[PDB]
Amino acid sequence: FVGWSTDWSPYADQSIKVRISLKSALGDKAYEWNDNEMYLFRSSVAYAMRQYFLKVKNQMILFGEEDVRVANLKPRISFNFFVTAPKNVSDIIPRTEVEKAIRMSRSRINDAFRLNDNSLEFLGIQPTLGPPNQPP
Amino acid sequence: FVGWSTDWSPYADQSIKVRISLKSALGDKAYEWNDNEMYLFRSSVAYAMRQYFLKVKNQMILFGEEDVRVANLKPRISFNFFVTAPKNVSDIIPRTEVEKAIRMSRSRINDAFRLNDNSLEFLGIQPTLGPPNQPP
Amino acid sequence: MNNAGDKWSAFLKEQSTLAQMYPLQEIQNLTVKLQLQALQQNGSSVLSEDKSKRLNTILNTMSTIYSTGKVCNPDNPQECLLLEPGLNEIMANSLDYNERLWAWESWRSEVGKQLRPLYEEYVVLKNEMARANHYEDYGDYWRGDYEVNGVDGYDYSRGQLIEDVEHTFEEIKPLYEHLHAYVRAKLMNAYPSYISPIGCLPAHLLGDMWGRFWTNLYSLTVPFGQKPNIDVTDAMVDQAWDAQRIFKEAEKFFVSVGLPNMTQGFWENSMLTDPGNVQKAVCHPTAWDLGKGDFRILMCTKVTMDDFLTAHHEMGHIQYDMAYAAQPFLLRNGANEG
Ligand SMILES: *[C@@H]1O[C@H](CO)[C@@H](O[C@@H]2O[C@H](CO)[C@@H](O[C@@H]3O[C@H](CO[C@H]4O[C@H](CO[C@H]5O[C@H](CO)[C@@H](O)[C@H](O)[C@@H]5O)[C@@H](O)[C@H](O[C@H]5O[C@H](CO)[C@@H](O)[C@H](O)[C@@H]5O)[C@@H]4O)[C@@H](O)[C@H](O[C@H]4O[C@H](CO)[C@@H](O)[C@H](O)[C@@H]4O)[C@@H]3O)[C@H](O)[C@H]2NC(C)=O)[C@H](O)[C@H]1NC(C)=O
Ligand SMILES: *[C@@H]1O[C@H](CO)[C@@H](O[C@@H]2O[C@H](CO)[C@@H](O[C@@H]3O[C@H](CO[C@H]4O[C@H](CO[C@H]5O[C@H](CO)[C@@H](O)[C@H](O)[C@@H]5O)[C@@H](O)[C@H](O[C@H]5O[C@H](CO)[C@@H](O)[C@H](O)[C@@H]5O)[C@@H]4O)[C@@H](O)[C@H](O[C@H]4O[C@H](CO)[C@@H](O)[C@H](O)[C@@H]4O)[C@@H]3O)[C@H](O)[C@H]2NC(C)=O)[C@H](O)[C@H]1NC(C)=O
Ligand SMILES: *[C@@H]1O[C@H](CO)[C@@H](O[C@@H]2O[C@H](CO)[C@@H](O)[C@H](O)[C@H]2NC(C)=O)[C@H](O)[C@H]1NC(C)=O
Ligand SMILES: *[C@@H]1O[C@H](CO)[C@@H](O)[C@H](O)[C@H]1NC(C)=O
Ligand SMILES: *[C@@H]1O[C@H](CO)[C@@H](O)[C@H](O)[C@H]1NC(C)=O
Ligand SMILES: *[C@H]1O[C@H](CO)[C@@H](O)[C@H](O)[C@H]1NC(C)=O
Ligand SMILES: *[C@H]1O[C@H](CO)[C@@H](O)[C@H](O)[C@H]1NC(C)=O
Repeated sequence: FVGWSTDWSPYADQSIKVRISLKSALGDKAYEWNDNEMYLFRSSVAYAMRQYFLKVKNQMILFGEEDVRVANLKPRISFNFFVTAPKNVSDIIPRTEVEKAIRMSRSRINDAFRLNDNSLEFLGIQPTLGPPNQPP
Repeated sequence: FVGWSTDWSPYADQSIKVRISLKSALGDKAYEWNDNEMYLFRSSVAYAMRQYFLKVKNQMILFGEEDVRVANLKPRISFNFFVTAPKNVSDIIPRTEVEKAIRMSRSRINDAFRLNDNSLEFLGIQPTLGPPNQPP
Repeated sequence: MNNAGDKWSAFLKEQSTLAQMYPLQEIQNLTVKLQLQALQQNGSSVLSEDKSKRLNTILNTMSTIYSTGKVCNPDNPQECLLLEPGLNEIMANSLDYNERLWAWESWRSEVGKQLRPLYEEYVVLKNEMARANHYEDYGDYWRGDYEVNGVDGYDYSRGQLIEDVEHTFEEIKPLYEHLHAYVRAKLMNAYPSYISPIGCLPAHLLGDMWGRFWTNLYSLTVPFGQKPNIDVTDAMVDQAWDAQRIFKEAEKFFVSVGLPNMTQGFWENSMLTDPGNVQKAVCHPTAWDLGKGDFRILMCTKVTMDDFLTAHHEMGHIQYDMAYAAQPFLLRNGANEG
């Protein structure tokens, strides 16, 4: 293949793609996705990372809203984010740990935006519906 | 009165007191209020301030989690916070504007922590129940 | 003066290097040991060349930042107010809460912010030097001025100073609380709705820039303002008191208690009066002990009661300097810095 694509990078494997459907889960009375909503989303992701690193690895890492880098924002509200080290951009948290962190605190992220597991798709993290307990 | 109290300050009028009751609104399955929860709360407050300054005064101000200063944390989960200028501590947003911002986006703050207007009391901002519409 | 000071400093440093040949572990003479301690302190010579240069650079930078600190209105950056003129007048004369607050905050945001990183580096370097001189911290090096060892009953440890100061301040506190309460009550009437009767005093309402002195607050806290204070300046003017006889009166006061007279050359070499505009000289009242029985006073003395008291103060300094003239040059100083 002759040429190159300006979208592939050696660290692009670590990106996690988020797709948000505001007007399907809420219908009317649905807020618009401006920069403040992106700030809140990055804060929620950083909070989830903090919770995972505190409750599993027993490490206190001060993540922030600037450590969740977001790209490829589109009107569907579907972007790619990756979480780096607190003050060291060259270090990227591996995607497995980020997926575990999202799984641990997905309910809180869902509640922060009033979305339920179908309008907030992380495209690689699939929810579990729950076993259907049987009568005696 | 002879002596002085180490808790009064000329800027103490601008503080807003928050009282949180986790184990009454949730009973069981209630998370603990560690530092990550405080980080999320400050992020939510900064988001509310951004929304108010964008949708009312038409000013784009980059608030952050460091611009919501919190003091007097106690096991009841009742503290005092005030919001300052984005990168200028000497400037304090007047309490009236902060109250308006909280009123505008109180539902989002309530949803972020799964609390409903009774377990998250801002002690000065009272909610409105809603008019009871009458039959014909 | 720069050449003379450099020569003196070089001589002191080389003599300090030479003094290391006699350790204190074998000196049995108290006076000789004290002179050895005075001439043996390495000081800043114990650090490396890079560290010493960095320390001098940051010290000079902080001094220049403090000296050149100016508050400028953003509307017109050309016009600025310095610390010594105007800004002190604003803090010591204005009765406007907002104006004093602006002056205070501007001074502490235009100078302090520029000094914070330099001060962090200064703290680290001073700690390094003190540890290199067998001191736990630089504060211990400062407290060492009151250290006494090897003198029975009179020994004093560097850690004893902190406890003594805290114990003394605990006894001072009852008086300071009442003074603070009275000052707060009196200030409630001059800055209403800003001074809480239950809380503390805002920092910018203490008559001075930093609150170090409450003297300028006197006009707002005088107990009985209808009774004038004791002033004798006009009495001096009526009796034609020049800046030559007040020093004679102070000398008579000193001799009345048995202290010796003044030296013959003191009056001739002194500058008890301002030299006018022809000769440029400083005006801070200072006492100079040049040595070999040469004691002088420099003062742009006016005709004022405060000038009389300052002349008495400088004559006290002069008498103290004269008292220990027979002592070795290394011992020609007070018992401590106070
Ligand atoms: C911000 O985050 C970034 C991350 O993005 C971070 O950058 C990293 O910093 C660490 C710490 O300095 C770096 O780790 C160093 O790497 C040096 C590079 O030399 C080595 O490079 C190869 C590394 O492979 C390792 O892992 C593989 C798989 O496990 C293993 O097989 C390797 O053996 C090695 O352990 C390695 O291939 C390479 O090979 C040399 O030797 C082989 C023979 O073994 C020879 O055949 C090769 O030709 C070559 O000569 C080499 O080993 C490395 O020098 C350095 O090691 C020194 O220090 C450690 C202690 O720290 C000693 O144990 C060791 O003996 C050496 O003295 C260390 O391993 C990492 O590479 C950075 N990554 C990037 C992308 O930059 C920043 O530091 C962060 N910044 C802040 C401020 O936090
Ligand atoms: C970070 O945030 C902090 C906030 O905490 C911010 O600090 C503020 O910065 C602004 C801008 O520089 C400051 O505003 C300046 O204030 C200067 C102070 O002098 C005035 O102080 C009193 C202010 O009262 C004002 O408001 C009242 C009520 O509306 C009004 O009555 C007053 O007239 C005045 O408008 C004032 O009382 C005082 O009075 C003087 O004059 C009276 C006669 O009128 C006399 O009787 C008094 O004795 C006294 O001499 C004085 O007016 C002020 O100098 C300055 O004004 C200059 O610039 C403006 C343009 O900017 C011109 O219009 C004006 O003519 C002057 O040239 C300006 O008003 C504010 O005080 C700061 N507050 C604090 C707490 O520090 C920082 O800047 C922020 N930092 C960053 C990086 O963003
Ligand atoms: C410590 O040394 C000093 C200095 O020698 C002694 O003080 C006197 O100093 C003069 C002038 O230098 C000498 O002429 C005397 O011989 C010194 N001794 C006396 C007794 O006058 C001081 O005495 C010495 N201290 C002790 C304890 O011997
Ligand atoms: C001063 O420095 C020298 C070496 O530079 C060292 O031997 C000595 O112990 C230090 N202290 C004194 C008091 O001389
Ligand atoms: C002391 O000095 C004053 C003036 O300086 C002089 O009048 C007086 O005579 C002197 N004392 C003696 C004993 O001469
Ligand atoms: C689905 O299963 C996971 C574990 O596999 C569990 O944590 C999650 O709560 C389940 N979802 C339910 C019960 O709704
Ligand atoms: C209560 O009234 C306010 C306006 O006064 C309104 O915004 C709010 O939604 C009301 N609460 C309801 C309808 O539950």
